[PDB]
Amino acid sequence: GKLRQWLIDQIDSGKYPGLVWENEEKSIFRIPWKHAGKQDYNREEDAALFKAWALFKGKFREGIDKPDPPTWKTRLRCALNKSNDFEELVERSQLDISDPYKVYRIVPEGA
Amino acid sequence: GKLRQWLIDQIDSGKYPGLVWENEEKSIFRIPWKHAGKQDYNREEDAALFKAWALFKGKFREGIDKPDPPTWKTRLRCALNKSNDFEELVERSQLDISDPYKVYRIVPEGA
DNA sequence: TCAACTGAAACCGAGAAAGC
DNA sequence: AGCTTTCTCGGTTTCAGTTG
Repeated sequence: GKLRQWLIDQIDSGKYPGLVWENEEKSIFRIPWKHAGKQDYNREEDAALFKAWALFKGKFREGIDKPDPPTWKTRLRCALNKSNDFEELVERSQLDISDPYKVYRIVPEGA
Repeated sequence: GKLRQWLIDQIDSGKYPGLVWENEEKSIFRIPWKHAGKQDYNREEDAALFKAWALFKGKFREGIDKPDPPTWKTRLRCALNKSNDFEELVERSQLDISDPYKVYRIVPEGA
């Protein structure tokens, strides 16, 4: 399973604005989640994390495949949904604000 | 897939005035479609089918959610649009009359 | 004026399928 | 094999834009 450490690395990297830890224990984080239809939407910035997952897993090849941010978003979402390593704290997510984000908890390796 | 048999059941039920079959083969039907801004509009009657779909899918809970007929209508419209089981006969729909309705064909499961 | 309405497209959870 | 990520499906939600 690559998702757990890859995502932890992405947050720890500080390369994705808004992809940040919410506590110092590094067990809860925010992941920017902007709807791709908004005017506010900028693919280069708002799709960067989804694309990186597609690039990292080889499901998209720069220069060869047509860019498809909607598909990229679905892949990371479904991976998070089915992952036993991550749990959305849905009551804490902020999808209705100008810079929307979902909140995820990282499950301890024992549960 | 729940919409096809659910809607057939609603028509067959006869509980929704104006929600009726257009032939005896039960392959074409009418769905009352009154604009919610009209004075003629009665929520309890004109939104009953839309509400029933929202209740059936758990998208509206009495005691939890505020009544919102426009959302109920949008939900059923978009589902009909996207479903391969139903096709609007737009030339037969009557949106310009005092009791407006849309006409739908039910596509055979073989197509 | 603005609530309701719209097609199109983006989005969604879940189970099957695919992949390690 | 058993685990993790992806594909498929049947709707749902949101978008800019229109309508009554």
